[PDB]
Amino acid sequence: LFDFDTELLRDESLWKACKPTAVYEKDGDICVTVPFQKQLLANDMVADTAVPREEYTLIIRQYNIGITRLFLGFGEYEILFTQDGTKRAVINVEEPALDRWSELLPDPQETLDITLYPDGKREIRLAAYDHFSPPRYDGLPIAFCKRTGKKERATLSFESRPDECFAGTGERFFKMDLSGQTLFLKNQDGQGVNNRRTYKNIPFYLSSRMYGTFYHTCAHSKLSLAGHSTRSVQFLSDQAMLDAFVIAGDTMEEILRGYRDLTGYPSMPPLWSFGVWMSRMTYFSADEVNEICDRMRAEHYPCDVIHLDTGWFRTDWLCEWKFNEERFPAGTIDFTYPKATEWYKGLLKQLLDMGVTCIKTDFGENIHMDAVYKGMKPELLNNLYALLYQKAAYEITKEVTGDGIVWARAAWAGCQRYPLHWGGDSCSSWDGMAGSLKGGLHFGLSGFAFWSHDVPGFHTLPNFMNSIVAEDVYMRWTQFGVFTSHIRYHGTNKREPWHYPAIAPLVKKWWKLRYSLIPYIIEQSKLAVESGWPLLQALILHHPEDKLCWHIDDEYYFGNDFLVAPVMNSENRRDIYLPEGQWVNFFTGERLQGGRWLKEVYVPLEEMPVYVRENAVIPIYPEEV
Repeated sequence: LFDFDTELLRDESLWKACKPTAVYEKDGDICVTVPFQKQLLANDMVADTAVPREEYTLIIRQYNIGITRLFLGFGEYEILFTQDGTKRAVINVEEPALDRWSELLPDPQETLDITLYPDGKREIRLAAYDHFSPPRYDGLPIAFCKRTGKKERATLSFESRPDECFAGTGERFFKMDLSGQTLFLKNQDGQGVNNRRTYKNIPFYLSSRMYGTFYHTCAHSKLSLAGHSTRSVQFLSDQAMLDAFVIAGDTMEEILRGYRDLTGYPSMPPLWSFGVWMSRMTYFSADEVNEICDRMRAEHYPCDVIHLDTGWFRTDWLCEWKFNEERFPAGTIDFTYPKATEWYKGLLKQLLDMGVTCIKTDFGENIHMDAVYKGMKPELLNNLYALLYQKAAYEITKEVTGDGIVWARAAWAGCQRYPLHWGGDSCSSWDGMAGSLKGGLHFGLSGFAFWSHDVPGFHTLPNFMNSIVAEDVYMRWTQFGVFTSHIRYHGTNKREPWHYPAIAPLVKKWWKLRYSLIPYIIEQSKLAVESGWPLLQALILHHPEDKLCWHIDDEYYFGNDFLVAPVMNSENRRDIYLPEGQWVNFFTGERLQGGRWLKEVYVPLEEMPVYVRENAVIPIYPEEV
């Protein structure tokens, strides 16, 4: 992960952390440890003694709600008791003796051993002994690198057990458990929803040992979640600055709730945002949209939003507000330039004055890395950009609208303040459906509340723009879509129901359901905006002590009372795991026993597997609209 070598003739060196040469407080009741960091002799791995060792201060800060902030500015930036003790950490009193009968191998170098007990009952400690013989280290608890005198690539590592499982890190399109994945925490255009290119990175993971870690960074980063070492969660930042928040909890919702405490809570999206969104890449004419609008109503298709994409300008994908020749209704922007921000806020201001109520803040995963911005260096602004980017259009939108709403595709830590964020460009296939769902689940487990996805998948295969969607996929995504925070029909080709007969009747009945459930969605979200919960919730948020659930990415909770296990098949059959509970089918009130498997269940095309708890009480609008 520390990398390094090409072909191993670069001015670069690694500086390992050692036993603290002093520990003290504070003076803010924040203990500060000064560990020596000595260079190693250029891989791998012996100590280089021609060069002295460099001390830096590890200041540790405890917080009112079971959070422990590890910090180490290096240069550059800026037993343990809780006045109640309640211990919170233990730096190691060494003397690791011993016995001795050789010989072949020398004593290992000294390492920085610390354990952390945020809630006084956790047990997350630094990977201070992840090595073989002294020449072979597959993990470093703390360490950094120099590149031609320039300091960089600081690394923090924790220990993990064999059976530990992880989640979060943003909208990661992989399975429930990420326990061999080394992640490039670096936002990218995914160009699909089934690979490692990731639209929304977040320096945050959850653990089955029931803690979280927020890495307060916005530099390009690596996060091996037991990927390289089978014993280590390893973080890497290019920045040479460690600021790690360690969040304990007794429920997963506690941990997420504290994450929000640190980085902001989501606002409540407006009521109109919860109705269905029709869209396409792209409409052009006004009469084009008018005909569609007028007919959904005529046909009684309960729809709330029409979106206008890459084609309401003079020329399609050529943005410039302006707004085409339909009459009535290159360079990156420097959001570190508190002026250009008012200018971009200026552009949105015209559009908002007209009647538009939301803005699609597409892109922002990449920036012109070969430019000079009026603030941070490109290598730092890039990931933070989705925050600044979406903050501006959110802020301005609220100033005019009175509503904080943004439709955003990129994200970083802090972007959960500004609802909402959609699943990207998924493939209209069962792989995009399942891949997309993975995304929303890790996204809900990364401090967000409101997540969406293009229905039914963004693009068809093969032939991005000209293939057929397949009613099969359509209907089963529409279902999945209804039971998600936001529902939006969008993509490369016609999305309107009347283009998919024989399903179009049902699609209409399934839009009528969406409106019959708006109240329930609102009440759950009104609770979400105030807590660590998401609308789309992995089963571990309710069942963290059930091992199966840490491996289910095909089922989920919608709100607090709804279990969703979607059919992502053409064969129209699937298996469903009911977790602990007395369960009731939402469409066929069938009392389902317990915490067991429903095997080879046939689901008709008209129906999705949906369950409520025996009892429960779920709002609904009993009248069409």
